Amino acid sequence: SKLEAILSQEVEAEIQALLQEAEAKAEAVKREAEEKAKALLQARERALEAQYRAALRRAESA
Amino acid sequence: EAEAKAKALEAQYRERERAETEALLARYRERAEAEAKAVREKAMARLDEAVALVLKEVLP
Repeated sequence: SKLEAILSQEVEAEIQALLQEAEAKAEAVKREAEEKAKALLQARERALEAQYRAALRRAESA
Repeated sequence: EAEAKAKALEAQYRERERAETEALLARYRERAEAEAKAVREKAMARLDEAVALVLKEVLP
């Protein structure tokens, strides 16, 4: 039947829209997780090198 | 992987800190002993100019 095929089309269209929305969501999720992890790694070179340099400052002064 | 690279860079730069700190401080110790010995050994031959001066200026 026509509406046999049309309800099959509706199920396929809702599944395809569902998975496209899920693709956009998963891409934004891996984007935000990678941005947070790289903000971590960018902050850690500051948080470690500043400690190392201040240690050499006070060691040289001592 | 974030915790592993954090811990690895921590152990790496604390090894670096420890080794370069002790290598700096022992060298400053060596140069300090050398400077103290050098000023004492320069002053020893320089001495006996002083004792006559102070004993001349205290006494009338």
